[PDB]
Amino acid sequence: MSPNGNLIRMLVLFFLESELHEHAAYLVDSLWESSQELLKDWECMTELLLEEPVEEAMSDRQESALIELMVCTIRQAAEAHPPVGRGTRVLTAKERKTQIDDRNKLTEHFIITLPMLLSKYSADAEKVANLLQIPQYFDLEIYSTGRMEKHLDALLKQIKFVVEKHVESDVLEACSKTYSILCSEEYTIQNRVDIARSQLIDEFVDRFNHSVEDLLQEEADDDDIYNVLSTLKRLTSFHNAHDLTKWDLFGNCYRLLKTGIEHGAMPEQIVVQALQCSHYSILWQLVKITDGSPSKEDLLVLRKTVKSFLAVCQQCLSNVNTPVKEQAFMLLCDLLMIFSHQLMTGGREGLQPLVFNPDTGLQSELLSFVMDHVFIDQEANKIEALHKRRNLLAAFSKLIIYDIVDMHAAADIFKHYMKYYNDYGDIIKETLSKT
Ligand SMILES: CCNc1ccc(C)nn1
Repeated sequence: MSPNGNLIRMLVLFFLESELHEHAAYLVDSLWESSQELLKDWECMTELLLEEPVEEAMSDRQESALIELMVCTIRQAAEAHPPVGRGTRVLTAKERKTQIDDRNKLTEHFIITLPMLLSKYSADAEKVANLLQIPQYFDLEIYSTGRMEKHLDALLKQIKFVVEKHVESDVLEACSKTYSILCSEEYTIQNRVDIARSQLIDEFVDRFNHSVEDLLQEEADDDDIYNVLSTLKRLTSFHNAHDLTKWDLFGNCYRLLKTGIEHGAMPEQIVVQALQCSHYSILWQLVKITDGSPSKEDLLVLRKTVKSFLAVCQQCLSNVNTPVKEQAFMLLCDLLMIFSHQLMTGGREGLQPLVFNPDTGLQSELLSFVMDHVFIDQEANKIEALHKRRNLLAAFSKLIIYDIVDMHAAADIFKHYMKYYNDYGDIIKETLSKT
């Protein structure tokens, strides 16, 4: 009760104070043979997190660590295997028996307790996003079984708060994922979640729409700009895993982008999101068209939409802010690959009118960006920034393989930049091989 609360308080301390375990997931996994009993005392943990002290309280760091540790114990119990990175699969009867029993325990528990955790920590983005990893492990059918409808409502109340309080992409994307989870994994609860969601959305589309109108008609306020971005972010995060086509978001994003080119002064993060949102509208419009049995005009209305958006992305290469360019670029290398001739794979030759081949002028800018923004001259930010430029290239590389840009102009740029490996490589190799 408090004997395990002593052991768990000091386990959080051994994690933080010693750099002997860098990743919580690996620490948990290592103790899991010898200390399963302790690590699945979820009541003990939620207690520590929710109670008020007698003496000695928990510090904001140790609170965070406990939550991260907790989530890893929840995962290891649900999945019944070591975390990704320590893997190697077949269970014994008693192991399989334990898996079910644990899954039941944490579900019943966290259904009750996760809304309370979210409530208490509703403004701590790292913490909130870490807690919202939990419902993916739920035995979701228990929302009927325990007559537990009361706490499904409660989680949904708290998710609605979180999305209303926050703009960080980790938190929002955590909320969206959690909705998808709660939706199409049980009919019993589906209709209930569907409503809280499409209300959540409605309240944000109306807010965004008024903000979009506010911004464009106005000289524009720091608020008019806050309002557009803040709402758009929420909707874009969600638009990835949720089909928001019924609200014509593409139209207003398209205006926002058009204003940013025309008059040249749209704030960078509005432009980036406006793009990403538009792209997700386009993917989802496509998906309904593949799976449906679409007409001549259906295709042609999507075509006009796609060509207007490829145009915007191209023009957005010329935006001063390099984040915009990379987004613009990313979407070009996605879309030119998506609406390539591979769109007539799998007996889908109805889709010919949706195919696009990029023009010379465009291809020359898709080459330009690589010389300008993959291949560049000069802590933690740079190992990260590199993997992105890697991705930008790998995304461009796909276009080159299937001859969607000029493969020869590309490899000429690869020549120009690999020069010193081809002029002095052997020499640098054998030198380094004797030291
Ligand atoms: C037209 C409404 N927008 C405004 C005005 C003034 C301030 C400070 N903020 N926002």
